Amino acid sequence: FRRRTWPAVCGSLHIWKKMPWRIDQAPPPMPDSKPLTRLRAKRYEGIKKVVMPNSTQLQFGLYGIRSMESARLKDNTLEAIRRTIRRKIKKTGRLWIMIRATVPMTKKPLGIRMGKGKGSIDHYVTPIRPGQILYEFDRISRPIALQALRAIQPKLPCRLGLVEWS
Amino acid sequence: IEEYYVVPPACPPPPHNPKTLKYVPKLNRTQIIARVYEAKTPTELENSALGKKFFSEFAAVAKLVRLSQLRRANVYNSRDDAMCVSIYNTSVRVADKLLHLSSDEELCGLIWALSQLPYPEYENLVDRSLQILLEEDKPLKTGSSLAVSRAAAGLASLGRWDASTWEVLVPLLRKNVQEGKEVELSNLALGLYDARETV
Amino acid sequence: ELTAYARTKTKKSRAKYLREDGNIPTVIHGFDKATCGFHNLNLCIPEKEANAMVRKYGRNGCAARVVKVKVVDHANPEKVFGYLRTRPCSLAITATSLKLELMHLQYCPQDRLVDVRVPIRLINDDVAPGVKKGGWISVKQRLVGYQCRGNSIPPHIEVDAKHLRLDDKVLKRDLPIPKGTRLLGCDFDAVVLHCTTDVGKE
Amino acid sequence: PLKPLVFRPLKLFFWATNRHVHAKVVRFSSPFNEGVPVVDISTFDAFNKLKGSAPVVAPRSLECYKEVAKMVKEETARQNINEVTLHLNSHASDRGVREVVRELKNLGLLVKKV
Amino acid sequence: SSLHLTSRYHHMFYNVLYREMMLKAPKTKVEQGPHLESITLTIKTTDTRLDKDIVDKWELLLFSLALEHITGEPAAFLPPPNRHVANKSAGVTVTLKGEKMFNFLEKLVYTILPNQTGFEGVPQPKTLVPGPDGVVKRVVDFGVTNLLLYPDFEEHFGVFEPIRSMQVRMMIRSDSDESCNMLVSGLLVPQLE
RNA sequence: UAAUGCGAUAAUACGCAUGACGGUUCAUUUUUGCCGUGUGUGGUCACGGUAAAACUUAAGAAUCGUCCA
Repeated sequence: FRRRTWPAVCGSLHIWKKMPWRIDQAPPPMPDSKPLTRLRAKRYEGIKKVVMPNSTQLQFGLYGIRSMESARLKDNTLEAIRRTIRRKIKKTGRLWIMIRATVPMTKKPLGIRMGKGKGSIDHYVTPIRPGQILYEFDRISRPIALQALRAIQPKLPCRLGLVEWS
Repeated sequence: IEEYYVVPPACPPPPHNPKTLKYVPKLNRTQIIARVYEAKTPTELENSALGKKFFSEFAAVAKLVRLSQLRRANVYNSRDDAMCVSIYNTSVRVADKLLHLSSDEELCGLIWALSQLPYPEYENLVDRSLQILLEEDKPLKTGSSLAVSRAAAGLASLGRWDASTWEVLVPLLRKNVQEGKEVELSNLALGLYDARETV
Repeated sequence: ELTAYARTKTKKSRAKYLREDGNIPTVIHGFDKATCGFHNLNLCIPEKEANAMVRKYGRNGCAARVVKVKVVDHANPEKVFGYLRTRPCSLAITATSLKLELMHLQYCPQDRLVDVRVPIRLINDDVAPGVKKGGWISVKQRLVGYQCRGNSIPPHIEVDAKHLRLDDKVLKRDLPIPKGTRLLGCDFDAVVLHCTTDVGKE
Repeated sequence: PLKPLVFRPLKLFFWATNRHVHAKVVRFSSPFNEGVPVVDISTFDAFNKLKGSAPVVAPRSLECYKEVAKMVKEETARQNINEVTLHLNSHASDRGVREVVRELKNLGLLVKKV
Repeated sequence: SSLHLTSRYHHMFYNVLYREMMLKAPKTKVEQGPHLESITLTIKTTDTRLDKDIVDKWELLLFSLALEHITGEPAAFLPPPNRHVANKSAGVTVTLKGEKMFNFLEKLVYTILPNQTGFEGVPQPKTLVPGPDGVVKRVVDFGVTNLLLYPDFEEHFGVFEPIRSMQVRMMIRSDSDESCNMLVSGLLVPQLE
């Protein structure tokens, strides 16, 4: 079912059709190094629950870690995870980071009533979609990959799994 | 404020990398000639030999000879007539560039083909062919009576009536008639020349 | 050898019932409709056999293998419709659970030309001057495209790195080209292997 | 600022190629049905005609452009056609086409753009 | 008619030079070879006694007249740097093609360049960014620092006294920089290398 | 649509020329996922859509390269 009238089926002005981001199935692109924005966003932009395509695989490494659930992770959480992974694996390990916190979030101080406009930026987050691959590793063995997985699982609110290239 | 450009380097194919895994056998001159003659439509004749490797002097002569046979034996529509015109225009121009490489038989066939075809003659293709064969030694050493018969018939149709050339051909044509080789063409040429002498 | 069962013409929404029973939908492409009756053939393969093949070869490795498919009646296992020679093409797998959803296969006689992405393998990587010094061999392209005949499909490409030092790069020009196959594309001079010490500056 | 389309029963069309200029007159009963071509004259016909009598350089010449216009005028006059509407497109701005149109107007045929 | 209406270089390029380049550098197609497209002559304020980036057009009339004498075709004022400035320009320019281009090259090489003190060779070509048509073109740039060597500025010496220098650019279409050098050598223009 | 197309004097009388190989750009609804509406203890439900987004194997067409296996 599609909610449109007969005149719309024939003379719609929506010539250039784009699928909304909330339900688009295209995989997200690789993170870049652009500076963080100072423009407030809406809360929906930090959440996305649609699953990943049924063709996702590893792109660069031999091992990786994926998320079995959707979640919204802050910048602080990623930094702690990054240090834990670096310390656990080795100095001589190849690491790819496929996620980055880029969506600003606002907050108001204590003692302020409702209204009088939106608040100011406080921190940044990133949405995570089910089945998405978060980290990839190379120049390591499978047992080392499992140790990295167990190290970070207590530090995240979502269930994690191991992915291997074959 | 003027940017500059760097041309990307060329990509040479690596050695020992086959260009194709399909079976494309090599073709010699004899096979190409057989393929050209075994044509039934102008389209097949046009595609019988294309490219600078196969569309050589011998192929151009074969196309003109076969085109004359098809033109006489069949009636064609507008589209096929355009195909025939294209065949003639390309074959003659190739001949005008590689004429010096032609053999005695090819030149004899070329004169016969040009006489039969109704399109305008190219610059001096007939005259150039005559000059190369005017030494009087090639016609005498022409073992195959077919080449001599074609040359004699072609000139008679074109009405050259060269005194020296005909005098040489007369004894050769009579010998061919006695030997029973190329009787139809030899008789036709002799009859036409005899009619010219009477007139 | 894989066992497949015939199916009825049904909608997309009826596929989840086959998986619940324990079978994975499969499609075999590359037939002539004039002489066979269909351009494509729809079947279902037991999940137990499908998982064994993937584990034995791999999600991408199995695409360079030839398999035999036997079509039988689901109600009567002793009724054999026929036999087919095919090669896997692609696999549809859930991202959250890593379970098979759909298998694409190609009808591959012994006298047909097919495009195969062959994996690259290394030999004698431990014995290498670069590894001894402290470097490592980095693979930039796990799979490389080839045009192969049905009777000769390379299971993998064996690249020897026993005599590679630091900063040594192996390009497509240097890859072996077995008999009956040729390299595809024109983007030669592309890095496939690189012996280096960089770890991404992480 | 595209103008609305106006239906006309008789229209004049030109097709300019590398070698020749073609002119056609087509009659229509409705936009949804194919037309019927009533005149079909190109510089190829003019070249074959003039070359026999008066030598011309090539089909795309001023002599042939005037000859094509004259032949078009005769056919329309015989069929009792005196007014046509020209279909404007990229080929309509070709120099050869413009010469033909000018000759037609002088001969007596009324050609309208709108 | 006792007038100069022919072109010596034009005959040389097509009837003499072209075949030689084909033998030296075989190519599949006939048209695939070095070709000289155009020559552009420019005079800017930095090449004149006037010391200002933007000057009025009436001050550049003399230089425009000078180019007309040298080339035989009228020159045009350069476009204004911005819409705000309308009546002020920044130099003059003229472009030549065909027979006129060849005649200018012949006179320059045979008479003027040999009499220029510090001349050794023209610089190497530079490759420009391909346009929408995707054709690669190379440009060779050099300047003439003594414009009073032409025999035409002697009729009115006082009028043409301020004429000092000019810049020249040549556009060439070829498959490689080596082909550009071969064409330049055929034109009898030594290249500095 | 060979009364075609392209061209480096580019104009069109002249030059290349419709085949063959190679590389690019465009069917059991290919069948899976996914989305929408209805109903729902939050899914052992129904129908439709994707010419909006991911995903298969071809065959053909348009340029381009090429003495041709």
